[PDB]
Amino acid sequence: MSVMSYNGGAVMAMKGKNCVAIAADRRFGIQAQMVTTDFQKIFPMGDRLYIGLAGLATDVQTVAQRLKFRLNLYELKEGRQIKPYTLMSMVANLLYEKRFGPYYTEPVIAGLDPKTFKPFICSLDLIGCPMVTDDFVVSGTCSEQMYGMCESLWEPNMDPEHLFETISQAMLNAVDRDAVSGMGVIVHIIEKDKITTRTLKARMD
Amino acid sequence: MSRGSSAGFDRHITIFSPEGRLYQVEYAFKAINQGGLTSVAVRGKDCAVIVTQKKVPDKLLDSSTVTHLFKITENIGCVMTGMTADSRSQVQRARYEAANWKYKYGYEIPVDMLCKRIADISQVYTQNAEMRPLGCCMILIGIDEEQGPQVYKCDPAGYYCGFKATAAGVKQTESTSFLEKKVKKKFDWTFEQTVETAITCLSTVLSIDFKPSEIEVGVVTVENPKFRILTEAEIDAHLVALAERD
Amino acid sequence: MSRRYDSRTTIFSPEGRLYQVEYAMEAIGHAGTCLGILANDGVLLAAERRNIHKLLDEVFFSEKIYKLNEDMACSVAGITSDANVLTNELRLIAQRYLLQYQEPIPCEQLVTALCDIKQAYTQFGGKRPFGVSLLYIGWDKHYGFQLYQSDPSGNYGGWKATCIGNNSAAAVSMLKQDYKEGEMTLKSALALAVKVLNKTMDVSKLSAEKVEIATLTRENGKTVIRVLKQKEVEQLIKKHEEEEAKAER
Amino acid sequence: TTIAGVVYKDGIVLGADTRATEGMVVADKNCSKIHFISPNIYCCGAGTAADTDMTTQLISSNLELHSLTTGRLPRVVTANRMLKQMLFRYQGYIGAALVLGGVDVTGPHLYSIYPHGSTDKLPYVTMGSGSLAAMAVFEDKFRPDMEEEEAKKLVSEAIAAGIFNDLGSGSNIDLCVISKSKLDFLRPYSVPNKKGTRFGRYRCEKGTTAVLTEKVTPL
Amino acid sequence: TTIMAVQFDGGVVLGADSRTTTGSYIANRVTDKLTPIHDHIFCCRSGSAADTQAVADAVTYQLGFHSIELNEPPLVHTAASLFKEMCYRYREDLMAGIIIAGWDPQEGGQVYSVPMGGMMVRQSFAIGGSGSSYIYGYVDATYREGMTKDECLQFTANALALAMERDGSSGGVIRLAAIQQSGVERQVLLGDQIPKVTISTL
Amino acid sequence: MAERGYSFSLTTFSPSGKLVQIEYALAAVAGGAPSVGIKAANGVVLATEKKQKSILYDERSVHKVEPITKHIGLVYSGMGPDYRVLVHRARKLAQQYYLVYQEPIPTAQLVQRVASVMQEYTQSGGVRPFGVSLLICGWNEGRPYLFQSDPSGAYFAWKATAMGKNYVNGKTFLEKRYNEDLELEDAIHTAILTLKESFEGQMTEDNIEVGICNEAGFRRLTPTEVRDYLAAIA
Amino acid sequence: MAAAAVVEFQRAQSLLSTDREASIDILHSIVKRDIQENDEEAVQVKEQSILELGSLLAKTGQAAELGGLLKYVRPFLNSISKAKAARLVRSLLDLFLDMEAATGQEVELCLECIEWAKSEKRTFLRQALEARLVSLYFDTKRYQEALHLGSQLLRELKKMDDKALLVEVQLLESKTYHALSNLPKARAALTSARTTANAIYCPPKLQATLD
Amino acid sequence: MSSIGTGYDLSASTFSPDGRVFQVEYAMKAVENSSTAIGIRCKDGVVFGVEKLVLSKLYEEGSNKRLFNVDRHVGMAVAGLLADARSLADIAREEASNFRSNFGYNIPLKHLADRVAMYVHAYTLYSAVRPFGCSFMLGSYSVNDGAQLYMIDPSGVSYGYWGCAIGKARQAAKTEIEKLQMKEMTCRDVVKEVAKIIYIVHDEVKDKAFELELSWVGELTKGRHEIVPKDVREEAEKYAKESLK
Repeated sequence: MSVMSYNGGAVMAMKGKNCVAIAADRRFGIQAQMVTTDFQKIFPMGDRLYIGLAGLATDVQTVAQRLKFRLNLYELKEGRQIKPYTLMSMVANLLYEKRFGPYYTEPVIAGLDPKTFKPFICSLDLIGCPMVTDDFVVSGTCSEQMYGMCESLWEPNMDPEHLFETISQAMLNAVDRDAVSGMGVIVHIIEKDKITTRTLKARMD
Repeated sequence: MSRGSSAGFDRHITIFSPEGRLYQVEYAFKAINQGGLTSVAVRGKDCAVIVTQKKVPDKLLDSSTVTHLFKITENIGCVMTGMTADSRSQVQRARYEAANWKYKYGYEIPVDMLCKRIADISQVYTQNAEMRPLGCCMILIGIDEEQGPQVYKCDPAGYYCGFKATAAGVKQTESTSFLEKKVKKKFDWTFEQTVETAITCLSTVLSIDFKPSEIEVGVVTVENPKFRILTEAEIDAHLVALAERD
Repeated sequence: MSRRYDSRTTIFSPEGRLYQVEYAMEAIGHAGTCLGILANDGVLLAAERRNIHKLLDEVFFSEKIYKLNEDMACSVAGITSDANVLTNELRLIAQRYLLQYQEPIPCEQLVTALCDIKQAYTQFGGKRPFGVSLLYIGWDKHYGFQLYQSDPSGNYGGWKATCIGNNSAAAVSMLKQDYKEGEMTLKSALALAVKVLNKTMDVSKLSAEKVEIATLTRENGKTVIRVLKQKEVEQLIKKHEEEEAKAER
Repeated sequence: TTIAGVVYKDGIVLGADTRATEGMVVADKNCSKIHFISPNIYCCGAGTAADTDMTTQLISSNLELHSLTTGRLPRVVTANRMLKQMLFRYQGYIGAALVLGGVDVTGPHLYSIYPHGSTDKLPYVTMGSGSLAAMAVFEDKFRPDMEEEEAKKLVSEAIAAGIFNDLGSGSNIDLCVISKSKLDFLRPYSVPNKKGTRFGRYRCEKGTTAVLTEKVTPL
Repeated sequence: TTIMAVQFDGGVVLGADSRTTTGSYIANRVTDKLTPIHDHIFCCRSGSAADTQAVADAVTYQLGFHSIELNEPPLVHTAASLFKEMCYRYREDLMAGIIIAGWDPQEGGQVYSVPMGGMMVRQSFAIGGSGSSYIYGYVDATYREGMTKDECLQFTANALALAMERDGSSGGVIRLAAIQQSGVERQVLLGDQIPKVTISTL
Repeated sequence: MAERGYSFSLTTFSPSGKLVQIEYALAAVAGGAPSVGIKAANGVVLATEKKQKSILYDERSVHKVEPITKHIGLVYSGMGPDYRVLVHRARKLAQQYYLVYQEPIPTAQLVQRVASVMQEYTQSGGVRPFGVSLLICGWNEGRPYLFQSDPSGAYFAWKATAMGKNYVNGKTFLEKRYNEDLELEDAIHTAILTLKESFEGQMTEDNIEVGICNEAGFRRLTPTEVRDYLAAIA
Repeated sequence: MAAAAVVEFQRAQSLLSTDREASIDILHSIVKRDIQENDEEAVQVKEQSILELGSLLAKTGQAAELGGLLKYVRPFLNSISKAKAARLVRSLLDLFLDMEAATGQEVELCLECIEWAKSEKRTFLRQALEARLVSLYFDTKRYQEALHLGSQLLRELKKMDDKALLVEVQLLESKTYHALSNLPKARAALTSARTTANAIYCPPKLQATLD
Repeated sequence: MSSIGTGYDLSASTFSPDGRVFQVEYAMKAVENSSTAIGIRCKDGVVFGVEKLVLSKLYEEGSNKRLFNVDRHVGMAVAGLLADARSLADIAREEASNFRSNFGYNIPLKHLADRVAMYVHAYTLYSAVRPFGCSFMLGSYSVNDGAQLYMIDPSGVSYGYWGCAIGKARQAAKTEIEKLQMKEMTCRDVVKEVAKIIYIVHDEVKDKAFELELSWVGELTKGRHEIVPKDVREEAEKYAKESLK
C-alpha cells in the first residue's frame, strides 16, 4: 500500500487505548504541498465496518491502494459469515507494501482495531516495508514518528470511560499541530466499539 | 461395446467415460503388459531392491549400455517397466525435476518427493488431450533421509503411494499375490534375503528362472547413498542363493 | 488437435443465434427462481437458495445471492461451477467502480464489460458460453435505480421487474400487470417479490432458509447492502401467507 | 538498531531478541518480533534493516512449507540456507540483512548466518545486527558447546537482558522464542521494567476543559 | 575474508580452509566449513568474499547437479571448471575474488584448477587465494618443489596455512584440512594453541 | 509444447440443459471408496476408507488423507490420478496465501479459488473436467468449515455430506442421526458408520484413515485409533 | 494419558496376580488423566487407555470389589466426547453382567449410563446399554420393569431401520413379555425387531436370533 | 493394425485397445524401403558407412546427405526417409554443439541417445505432429566411455550396439558383423570391412552405382570427425568390389 512521497500537507496518526473502547486519531488532512485548499477527503477507512486501517501520505495512491487492498480483505470477509482476523490482516498489509520492491516509495500504515471474535486490544504501525509489528502496547506513527509516539503514550485511560479519552485526545491533537505540520488540517477521531464505528470530527484548524 | 465406444471423444483423448474412469487412461495401463517386462519390488530395512526383466532382443548389444536402470539422482535409482519408447522419455523428464530440487535444496531429494514431482508430471500427460499418457511406470528405490529404505511407485496415469512390496508387469495381480505370501511368512530382511524374495517371485509366476544377463537387480544400500549397478557376477550370486529355500 | 473432432464448436448460424446458447437457456430454466423488483427508494433481489436440505453450515450468506459491492449485488440461475468464475470477477469490477469513483456502479456499465468475456467464448476459441443468466440489482447516480439481465451469449436487456428460473414465462406475464416501471414502495415491492416466489416454487409455505431476500436501500445518506435475517425473512413470509389466503380464492 | 541471538543447545533454538526496532536510538516500533515464528521448527533471527530481513526469511519459509507437508518429516535447513543466498543476491538487495537461519534437518541442529552481502555458510551459533559482537560476548563463554537446556533458559534470559540494558538498540521489552524442535514457546519478558504508561491519578487533560465535538454514524 | 589454499599433488589432492569469516571489522562467522558441491566427487571452496564467490558456485552447481544424473557417471573436473569460468567473465564487475576448484575427474583423477577474478583457467601445483593468502601469494608457489609427494605435501599445506594466517588478518589460526582421494573426501581438523606458529618480527 | 495443441472444448451443452462429461464424472465419484466429511461445530472430521486390499502399503506419508497445510486437510473420492494434481495444487495455493496473510488458506476462500481452475478445465481444450470430489476441512478464525467441491467446479457448504460408494444411503442416514449443531462425538461416530455402511477393502487398521481439524490445527490419525471407532459399529 | 503406559500397565498385572483392592487407587488415577480426550496429539496412548478399561474385568472373577471399581469408570465414559465411547461402555457392561457382584449394583450402574446416554448424544450409544439393562431385568424376574425401559426403544428408534444393536434389545424384550404373560406385547416387540432386522447391515448372527 | 475411419491410425494421441499407436508403425516401414546405414563401435573410435544411391548421373558427393557430422567427434548415420533425417540432424547438432563449447570435453553418448529419443517420442505422443519415420544411429569417441554407438528406432527406443545396421537388409548385414570381430578392433581395418558389407547389400540388379561416404572418428584423424578422406574412401571401396569376386 505504497504511496508516492509523504507530502500530503499533513501526515500524523496516533492510536491510544482503553479497556472499554480503543481509539485511532488521524489527520483528516488532504492536499499535497504546503498549500491546501481542502480539509476533507477519506483517509481512515472502515474495512469490516468496525476495524480501521489508516493509510498515510499523498491522496491519490493512498486512496487507490487502500481500495484495492479492501477488495482482497473483502473476499475473505465475504465468503464466511464471520469476518477476517486482525493478526492475519496485519501480515497482509506488510506483504502488500513489500510487493513494491527495493528502493520503494515510503507509506506509513497504521492499523487500529480490536480483534475479531477473539477479543483483545490491538494497535500496530508499519513503515518502510518492514518486519512484523504486533504489539499490544501503543503505537504512534508517521515521519514525525517521535511526536506521535509521545501522544499515544499520553492518552491511555485504563479505567475511565470512552468519553474521557475523547476530551483528552482533543487537547492531544491540538498541541501536536502546534509542534508539527503533520497534525492538523482538520482532525477526525474514531472511537471504535467492536460492533460499529463512531466517527467524531474535531474542532481545531 | 466397451473399451472402444464413443460417448464424447473419450476413447480418443482424455475425458471421462461410461466406464467410470477413462478409456484412453486404461490403454495406458494395458500398455505395460506389451513391453513384456515384469518387476517385483521389496522393501528391506538395509536396502530397497527392484528386480525387473531386462529386455535383450539382440546379441550385438553391450551389457553396460542396454539396461532399464537409470540414475535419477545420487540418492534415487529406478527401473522402467512397460513400453521402452515411453521409458526413455519419462526418465529425461524426471531428471530435470530431480535437478531443479537439487540446486534449490542443497541436498539430495527424498524418495517420497522425487515420486511426488514425477507423479504429478505423469498426471499432466493424463489430464491433457495434447499428449497421450505414458505407457510406462517408474518404480523408485532410495534411502529416505530418516524414514529408512523406501519403495514408492508412480502409476502410468500418475498417482503414487508407498509400498512394502509392489509389482507391475504383464501380470500385475498375480505377482502381487505371490508377493504377499512371501511377506506374511517373514524370513526377515538382510541385503541378501530381501533381493532373494524379489527375484524368486519374478521367476515363479512367469515360470522362467534367469540368466544374470536377462534380469537386472538395482540397489540403494546404506553403504553409500549413490546408486549402483551390481553387474552380472553379483546378480548371478543372488540367483544361486534362491535354491533350497525357505 | 484434429479436424475430425471438429464440426466447429464456435460458428455463426444463418438464424443468427448460436446452438450452444439455446441449449444453455434450458439449463438456466432448471435452476431455481431468482427475481429482482424495483422500489422507489431501494432495489432488492429475492432468490431461492440452492440448498433446501437440513444439512447446510451456512458459511456463504446465500449460495445464489452474492454481495459483490456496497451498491451492487447479483443472483445466478444456472450452472453453479460457471457461476463461481463470473461472480468472483464481478466482485472485483463493481467494487473498483464504487470505491474509486465515489459514484455508484451502473448495472448497464457492468454488464457490457462482463458480456465481452462471455461473448469471446461463443464467437471464437472453440469454447462454450456460461450456463448462467445473472440479475443485477443496484443504484447508480445516472439513470437511478436499475435492474439488468445478462444471458449466455453476452446479450443484455435492462428491465425494471423480471424473473428467471422455472416458470419464467408465466412469471413475467404476472409481473407486467401489477408492476410497470415504478409504483411500489420498498414494503410493497418486497411483498411483490414473495408473491412471485410463491407461485413458481413448489412449496408455497416457504422458509427463511428456502428463500433469501437481500435489500439495497440508501438510508441515512450512505448506501446500505444487507442480507436480511432469518427472523426478518420469516416475518415477511408470515405477513405474506395471510395476504395469500385473501388474494386468491 | 536491533538485537538478535541464538545459542546452540539440545533442541534447535533458544532465541533472544528485543521487541523494539529502532533507527539508531529513536523508536520506529515499540514492539515487534525480530526472532520470528513463521513455522514452529524453522525459526529465524533478524538484524540490521527490517525490510531486507523480513523478505529473505519469508521466501525460504514458503519453500519450507512445501517439503514439510509432502514428507511428513522435518524441514530441511540447507534448503533454507541456499534459497536466501541465491534469491536476495539476484535482487541485488536494498541494504544489508544479517539473518540467522535455523532448522533441524534430519540430522543434528544447524544454525547458519547469512551475512550482510548474501551467503550460505555453516557455523553453529549466530548473532546478528550491529549488536552481533555485543550479543556474542556473553553467549560464547556461558555456552561451552552444549550445556543443560533448562540452565540455558536462565542464562540466556540473563544475556538477553544485558543486551537490552547496556546497549541502546532495544526499547520497551525483551522477547525469548524457544523451540525444542516443534515447540512454540513465547514469553515477552526477559527484562523487568514497566511495559507502557502509568496513570495512578487520571488527568491527561484537565476535568472537561474541552468538550466532546459531534457524534456521527457512518452506517 | 577467508583463508584458502589448495595444493595439487602428484598423488592426488590436499585442501586447507579457514576458521573465521570477517566482514569490515567484525567477524561475521566464528566457525567455518566450506563445501559447496557441484557433484559428490568434485568440490569447490568459496575463497575471498563469500557472497561473490557463492553465487558463482551456485549457478555452476545447478548445471553440474543436472549434469551428473544425466551422464550416468559423475562429471569430470574440467567440465565444472569451464562452467565456473562462464559466469565469472560476465559478472566480473560484481565478483572479483577467487574460486578454488579442486578434486577428482574421470579422465585422470588428478586435477587442480584455478578460476581467478581476472579470469584464466589453468592448472598449478599450488595456489593460495583469499584474504590472508594474497600476502603469501607469490610464496605458496615458492614453498613447494614441483611434483611433491602425498606425505610431504600434507605437512606443507598445514605449515603454509598457519604462516598465511599469521600474515593476514582474515584468518584465525585453525587449520581445517581435507585430503582428497579416489575414496571420497575425508576432512580432519588439526587443533591450534599447542603447535608452533611461524616466527614473528620484533 | 512442441506441437500445435488443442483449445477446443470437449463439452457442448444439451437441449436437456446439462453438460455431458460432468455427468460421466459424477458416476466415477460414486465408484470410489466412502469418504465422509462433517463439520460438527466443535471441529471438522474427515474420514475415509482406502481400498488397498493387501496392506503392502508402507505409507507413512501419502494417503487418501493428506494435509495441505497445518490447519487444512483433504480427503477425495473416486480415482487416485486426478487427486494427485489437486493435492499438489492445494499445497501451492496454501503457499500463495501463506506469504501475504501468513495464516494458511481459509476454506471458504480455498474453494472459490480451486473452482475457478476447475471450470477452465471444462471450458477449455487440451484439458478435461475432473471426476474427483474433494471434501475440504479447516479450522481457522475460531470457526470450523466443511465444503464439498464437485468435479464440475461447483462448491456447496455442508454440515454433513457423503460421497464415494453408496452415497445415497449415506446422506439419508446422515439426516436422521445427525441434526445440525450436535457434538464432536456424534460427528465422528456417524462418520465411521458411513464407512461401515458398505466396507469391502480388507478389514485391517491400515485401510481406514481419518484426519481431524480442530482448534490446534490438523493432523491425521494413526490407523490403530481409527479401528477403535469402527469396532463399536457391528 | 499423562501415564496410561507407565501406571496402567502396572495396574493390569496387579489385577491378574493379586486382588482388585490394591488396584482401586490406580483405577481412579488413570481415568482422571484420560478425561482430556486430546484431538491434536491424542495419539497411541488414547487408543490403549480406553481399551484397557474395557478389558479390566474377569481377571479374578466375581467380587464385591468388581462391582465397586466401576463407578469411577462412569465419569470417564461421558467426558471424552469421542466415537470410541460406545465401545468401552458396552464392553464394561457385558463383563459385569457375566461376573455378578450383586444384581442391585449392576442395575444401578446400567441405569445411570442410560440416563446420561438419553440426554443428547446418539441413539447408537443408548441402545447398547439398554440390552444390558433389559437382560438384567429379565433374569431377576422383574418382567414389569423391563417393559418400561423397553418401550422407550420402540417409540423413538423406529425411524431407523438399519440398526444392529436394536435387534438385540428388542428380542430380549419379546421374550420377557412372553414371561410376563401379556401376549399382545410379545407380538408387538417382535414387529419392531423384524423391521429393523430386514436391513443388510446386520450380521448373520443377528438375522438368526430374530427367527 | 487397424484402418478405422476416425482416429487411432489417423491420430497419435490415441492408443489402440492394446496400447500402441498405429502411426509410428507405418513410419517404421520407411527405414526398410531405402538403403542401409551400418555403424560399428570400435574402442579407438567409431566407423560409420552409408551407401548413397546414385539415382542421377549428374550428382556429386554431398548430395542427399545421409551422413552428417554432428560435432567434431559425434556422427550421425541415418537410414530411411531423408526429410525426417534432417530434423533429427538439426536437434542433434545443437545438443552436441552446446556440450563441447560449455563443458570442454567429449560427450558421453548414452545420455545423448536418451535425449534425442525423448525428442522423437515426445512428437509421437502428440496428435498435432508426427512420429519420425527415420531410424538413425549416433556414434562418438569419448574420454569417459571410449567409443559408444547407440541406435534409435522410429519409436524413440534407445539401445547401445557393438555393431548395427538399419536399412533394407538388416538381417544380412547384422550377421556379417556377428561373424567378424570389430567390436574391439582397430578403426583402420574396420573402414574396409564396413564398406564390404555395403557391397553385399547392394545389387547390380537393384542398384546401378552408389557413392561411399564413410566417416572417420578414430586414430587416423586423431579422434576428429571428418567425412572420409578421398584417398581412404576409395581404398575401402576398392577392397569391397575386389573381395566379393
